[PDB]
Amino acid sequence: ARVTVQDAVEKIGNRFDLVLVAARRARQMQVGGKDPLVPEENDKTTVIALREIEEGLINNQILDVRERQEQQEQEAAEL
Amino acid sequence: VDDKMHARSTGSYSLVTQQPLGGKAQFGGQRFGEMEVWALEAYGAAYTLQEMLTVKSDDVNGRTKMYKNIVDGNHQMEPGMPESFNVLLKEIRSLGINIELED
Amino acid sequence: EFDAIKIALASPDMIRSWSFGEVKKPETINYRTFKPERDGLFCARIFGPVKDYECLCGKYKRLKHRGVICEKCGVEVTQTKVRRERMGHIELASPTAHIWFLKSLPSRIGLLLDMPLRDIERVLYFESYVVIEGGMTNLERQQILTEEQYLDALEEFGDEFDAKMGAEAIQALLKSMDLEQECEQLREELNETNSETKRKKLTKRIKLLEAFVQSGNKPEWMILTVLPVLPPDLRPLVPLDGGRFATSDLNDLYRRVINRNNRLKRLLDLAAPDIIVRNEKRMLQEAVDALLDNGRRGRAITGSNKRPLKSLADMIKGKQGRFRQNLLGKRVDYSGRSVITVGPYLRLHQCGLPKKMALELFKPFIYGKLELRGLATTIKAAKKMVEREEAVVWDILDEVIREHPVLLNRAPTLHRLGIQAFEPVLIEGKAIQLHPLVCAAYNADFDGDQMAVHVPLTLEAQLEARALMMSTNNILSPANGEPIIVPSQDVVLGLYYMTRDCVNAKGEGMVLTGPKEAERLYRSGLASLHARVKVRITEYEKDANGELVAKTSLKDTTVGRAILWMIVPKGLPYSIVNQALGKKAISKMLNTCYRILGLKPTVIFADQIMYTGFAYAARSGASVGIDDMVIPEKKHEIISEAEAEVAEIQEQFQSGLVTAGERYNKVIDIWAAANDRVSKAMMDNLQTETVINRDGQEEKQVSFNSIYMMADSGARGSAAQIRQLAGMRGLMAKPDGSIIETPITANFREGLNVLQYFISTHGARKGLADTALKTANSGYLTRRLVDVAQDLVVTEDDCGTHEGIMMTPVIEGGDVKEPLRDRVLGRVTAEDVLKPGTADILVPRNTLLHEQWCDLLEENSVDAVKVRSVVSCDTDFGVCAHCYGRDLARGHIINKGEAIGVIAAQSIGEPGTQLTMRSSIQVKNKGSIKLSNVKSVVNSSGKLVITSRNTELKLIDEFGRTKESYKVPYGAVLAKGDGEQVAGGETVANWDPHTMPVITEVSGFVRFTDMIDGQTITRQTDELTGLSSLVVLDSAERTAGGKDLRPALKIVDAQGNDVLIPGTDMPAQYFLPGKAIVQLEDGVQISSGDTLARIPQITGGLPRVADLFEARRPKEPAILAEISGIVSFGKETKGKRRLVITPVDGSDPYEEMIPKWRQLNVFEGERVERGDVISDGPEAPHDILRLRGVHAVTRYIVNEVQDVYRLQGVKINDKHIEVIVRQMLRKATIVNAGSSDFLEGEQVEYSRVKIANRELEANGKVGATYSRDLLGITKASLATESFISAASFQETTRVLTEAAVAGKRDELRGLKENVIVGRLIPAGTGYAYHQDRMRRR
RNA sequence: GCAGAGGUUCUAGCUACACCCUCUAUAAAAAACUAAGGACCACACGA
DNA sequence: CTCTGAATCTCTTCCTCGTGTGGTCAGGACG
DNA sequence: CGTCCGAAGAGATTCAGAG
Ligand SMILES: NCc1c[nH]c2nc(N)[nH]c(=O)c12
Ligand SMILES: [Mg+2]
Repeated sequence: ARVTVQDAVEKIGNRFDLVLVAARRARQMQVGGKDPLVPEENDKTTVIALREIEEGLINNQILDVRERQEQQEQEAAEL
Repeated sequence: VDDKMHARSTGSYSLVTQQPLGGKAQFGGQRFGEMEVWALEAYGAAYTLQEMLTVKSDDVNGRTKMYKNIVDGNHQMEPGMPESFNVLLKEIRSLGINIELED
Repeated sequence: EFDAIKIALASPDMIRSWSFGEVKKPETINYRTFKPERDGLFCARIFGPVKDYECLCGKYKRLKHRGVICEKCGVEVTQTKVRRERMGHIELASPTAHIWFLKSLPSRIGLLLDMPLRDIERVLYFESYVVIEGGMTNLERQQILTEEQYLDALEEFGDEFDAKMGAEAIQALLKSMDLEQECEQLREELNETNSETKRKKLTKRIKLLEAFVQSGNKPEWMILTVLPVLPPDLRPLVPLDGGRFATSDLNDLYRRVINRNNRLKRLLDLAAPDIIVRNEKRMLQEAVDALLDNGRRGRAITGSNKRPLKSLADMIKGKQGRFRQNLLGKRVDYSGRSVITVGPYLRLHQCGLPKKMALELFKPFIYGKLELRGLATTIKAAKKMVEREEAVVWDILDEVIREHPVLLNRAPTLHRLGIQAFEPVLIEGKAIQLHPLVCAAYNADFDGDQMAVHVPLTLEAQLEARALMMSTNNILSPANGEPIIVPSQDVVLGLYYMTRDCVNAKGEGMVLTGPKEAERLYRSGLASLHARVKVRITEYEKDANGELVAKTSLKDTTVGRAILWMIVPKGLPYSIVNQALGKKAISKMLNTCYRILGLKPTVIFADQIMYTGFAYAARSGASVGIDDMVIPEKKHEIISEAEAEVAEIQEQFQSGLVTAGERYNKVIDIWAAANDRVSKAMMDNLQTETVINRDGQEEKQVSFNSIYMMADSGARGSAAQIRQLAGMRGLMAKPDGSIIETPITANFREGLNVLQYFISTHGARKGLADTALKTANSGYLTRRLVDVAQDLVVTEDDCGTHEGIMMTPVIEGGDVKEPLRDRVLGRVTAEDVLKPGTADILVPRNTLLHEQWCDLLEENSVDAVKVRSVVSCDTDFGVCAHCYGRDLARGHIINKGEAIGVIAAQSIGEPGTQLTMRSSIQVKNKGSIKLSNVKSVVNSSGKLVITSRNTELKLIDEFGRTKESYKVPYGAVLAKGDGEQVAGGETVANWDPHTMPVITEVSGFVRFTDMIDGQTITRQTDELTGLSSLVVLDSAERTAGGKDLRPALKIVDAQGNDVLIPGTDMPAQYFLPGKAIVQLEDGVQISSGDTLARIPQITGGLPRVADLFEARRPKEPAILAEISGIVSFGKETKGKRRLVITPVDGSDPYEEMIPKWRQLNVFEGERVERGDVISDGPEAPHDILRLRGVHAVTRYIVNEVQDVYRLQGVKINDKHIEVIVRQMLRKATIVNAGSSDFLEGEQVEYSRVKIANRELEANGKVGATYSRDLLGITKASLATESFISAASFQETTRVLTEAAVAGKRDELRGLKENVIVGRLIPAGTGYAYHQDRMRRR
């Protein structure tokens, strides 16, 4: 569990931006069927998203690339 | 502590559609007043402030929706427009001042 | 959805469009039927069905009938929300004026008609006739005519004379009025008019008329032909008070208005007598007046339990008013209150939450988790399971409580720290537990304090809470870069007991392997906590950036300090723990930990500190006892000596040697001295009293007395409280403010006498009442500061503005009140900071000053640093991120989008509770004395006497810094030369403040030019001098003939040839004011620089801060010279002392109507610069801004506010005041229109005029000239462009009327009206959304 | 309510945002679906 | 001699939340 | 059975005596 977000603010400088990027990843993790890249240590989706930012697995640019890749995958599914 | 302890998840609302009636006797929620609003305002809190203002206080659709979303397991907030603001609009319009939300 | 909110005056056709029906009948409903009346105030046909999807007849029900109006009911079936959605209107038989436009501060309808208001309410309330369209008659169309005069005019003139009464008469007048013709007429009149008061009135009228011209509004629309009626859900009148189902409210006012309208209609139909018709029209007009605004009429409709009936405007405005009542603050779901409990076992990030409270707060989350688990097949089953409270429900609660942060809010949220999120932990007790360290941050106690607990719901909300709201994030207070989680009461005492030294204790002199061995010895009890031992300490040094270098050394420290060293992380040095570790010490320790290590190590360190402190305080067994209190043995002797002295003074008073006032002063002085001696003796017998045998001779050591431990450690209670406890309480002032002659000589340990207790209770009750009004005024000031500074967010990373305020340590001469290190910390430099050594750039042009940079400046002793300020940045509707500097709470440059304005408003407002509502130049240490702006001429003795009154004596030490700075007045004797080292403790200047000597330019004899003894200013014997003196008489003092001649002291040779003042052809003549003592007679020589004549000679609390922020004009503002020039008297104080100031290059002389009584600080013939003080008094901030730059007034107001705060011991960074200043001067008056669209006689936002100036500069057009205008926080908030934001602050009526008349359109974009709208605010996490929305345009 | 009609239940339950099922003239076989009227004023107390 | 600054006369606010107690109109016949 | 019957601070408002 992340009780301190200081490492995540190092990864995203704005800190307020860190809430927004984490929210998009967390929404993808909960409402969408998206696997948590970070291992889940009995953690809620919001904490997993913060952990992913601290890991560097997820960043605002990385989330955008993954969303674009999903859009391309949808076109492949359309065939 | 028995008298002073109080809480509500959902409960009866007033005519102004402020969902918490207020007070312990009625099943009412604590007033998130101007000082509290400025406190969250000084913080970077915007999403929490928006949620508390709209979906937790006065939204005929949002309060019903949010409940369905939470019981569905997803925490998505529909902003909508506070009912108290529509009350203000209709009251000022009744006073004789044309107040309207132009696009 | 919508992009902008538009407000404008509504037309009658527009009202008809909103309405779905006309309310003909007054009674709202038939109570027995509980059914809306067909034409009643509540009508199903007019507004909507009372029961959703049910017709009044009931023929049409639910679906398949939805949307279809059954003829018999007459009501369309629709959702019941349509009741509040659909509005109605009431036809008015007589058009009736809108009171808001009728009665206001500038009287909109009166201003349009150029008519006095009194005439307006006379004609509206049918007291006289306005003669509209006089025509061939002598009377003009706008005049007002008396009733009997109206009849006389009827006799004189018939069809041509058409005087009329009532609101419809005023409506006809406005219809006859033409906007554009009167606009050009007003412009021509303004061009012709040369009276600035008449010009001001004409400008007001032309602004109003132009507002009507541009906006789609008609003057006749002000009179309401049709009056809209509120929807019925909004005024339900459904209280169901035990079947009564009735209450007195706005519905009664609507009933009264409808009744009056029906009576007037039937009277008109019946052709009632004209007097009765006009009386009925008066009644209807008064009813509508009270309905729109009760109390504007001056008579309040009453009958609701004999209390004033609330009007629609009253619901609209004030704390009772909905915008303050609900829109600004909305009650929230998922919220609860309970009393507070300590529970130290909790970590800092987490808190204690009652099991039962959590089940109610997280009930929807519990229902969802149960459904996902499948334990509850349906949501109704889940509801039943929660009521059952089975073990499964409690396990589900644990899962939801695990990572959903809960906001904890103190009842008065003065600062952002008041609401901090925490990770909830289930507890058996029914009381919320708050982690002890953060209790100080909340300013809350455990005296039954109650915290509201709210549960954020969304993933955005939870992430926002964990990222920012959580207590671990807010280590440092936003106001000052200091830890706000500083340990407060018990842990500090425990550490102080731990981190203490004893001369002799068991285990002393031992050698210990490490802190672990120290802990093991202490638990074994072989060595006490506070015995000194020689133990090695392995301290890691962060000298290598990011690398820890281990150093192990033997250090002579106490066992307790060794034990605490385990708690400290590796990075911190061991020197910090080696001290006593009181409260300031532990605060510095936490600050150093945050600065050197990361925030997470700091959080762990703070939690470990709290745990260790509590444990070792409990093990310590600190206890307060009567024997613990020490009463000095010298106290009774000192009191007896003081009483003997008092008796001696009483004998002197009886002998008549000393007056009553002097005797009272002497008694106060001797009692104060006795109190000080008692306090000193008590300290001597308390702080070091213990004498302990030390392996040999007994050795005095710092005393371990528990009360002294509490006082010295700073845990709770200062030395003053202890002095009141064990020493004599001392002089207690009676409630007015005067000190009682007899103090309280009895300490709290001894029994207090009844009279002593009464005297004490005087001040106690005074303090309690003053604290209550402190809280009230602090709340008001905080609200005003928030409202004025709400619309401030960081919008640009770097403006690049080279301009900035000059930052220097403030020195009053006694000491350096504010070191430069604290003031410029976390502030980005305005320019490159060169070394005192020339051409050596120590600090670059734009660099944020962290601790390293501030220390580096200190080593090179850079006394003055010019730094960026929020006023300096050129961003419009925003502030430069670099200009604001450090966040002051997260220890780095402010992040983009954070709302600094609300932060600063809360930071300033919060200490207001603590704030109390109610010569010889001594040099401290050797240094170079420096004089600036000094005009001094050596006297006969050669000592320097200075004509300039703006000169200051700032001493510069060897490092180049200004150690001390002093001020010397007109004609101030200077003992020591300028620019040379002066020994510490000597008197640099020795002027007499009472006298005002005037120096002599040229050595010679005086001559009587207009100073002739015979006319006036005759010689008056001076007993003290022993020589008669030709004192100059003041204008009232002298005769009329003396007033005409202005004295001028000519200096001549022995023969009589006039000796000219150096550098000027005119002879040296000194213009002597009244009461100036001219000791030397005619033909008496005066040496150069000698005195030719001698002229004999504020709130400190929250009201002072309120005055400073309001920029209120002082009672006797100090006059400042508009431009550099020569001074002279236009008048001999005739009516008003007239002063001419004309420059040599500037032909136009500034003219001032100086009051006669006010002393003239400037010499009458003196030549002064711009902004120089002319009359002694408090400087007016408006004048300061007009004369000096914005930077200078900023420094002035910041210095004054800080000095008020510095007195109370609370520290606030200057940027917090600076942003409030920037909001205060947001509005800027335009000096000249130039090529700009704005008229020169207008006031617009400085941001908008700046943008217009940039636009005009970009192309080939003349730039606009603007004068910065200081506005009070109340005025600045009221004058904001966002009319919703202004209406939120205060005075909703005037703001709404001004917006409606001008047709103002708020484009949202303000931090507050977004709160009212409820959408995303442009705060930190909403700034991205707002900028994306703006670019989507 | 596939449209019309009826509906187990777990108040009431084709709209409140609603939703689903079976059936062919009218009710009866079945599980999954969802939040309620509170106005004003005084007194007192607690922060 | 017609407007000075000055005296005067209304207008608006005067924390911020709890918790308990209470008391309450319009407007009665009337065909 | 509807149905009518203080305090304080500040901005207008005079107003006015004076250059
Ligand atoms: N609200 C619809 C309704 C009433 N009764 C019901 N019975 C069942 N089985 N299903 C339903 O959907 C309904
Ligand atoms: Mg308390």
